[PDB]
Amino acid sequence: VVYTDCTESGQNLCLCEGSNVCGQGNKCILGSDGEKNQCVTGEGTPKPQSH
Repeated sequence: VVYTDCTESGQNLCLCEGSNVCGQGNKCILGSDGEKNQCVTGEGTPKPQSH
């Protein structure tokens, strides 16, 4: 499937490290401070179809 980037931090199932999806049980922190998209383990909300 083709996925899209994350719009908020603490979301999963979205592109984060490039075309690599932030897999389930991991969530993407959108940088808040010139930082880049960072997918880390934990848990997060699934990105809804359009915000």
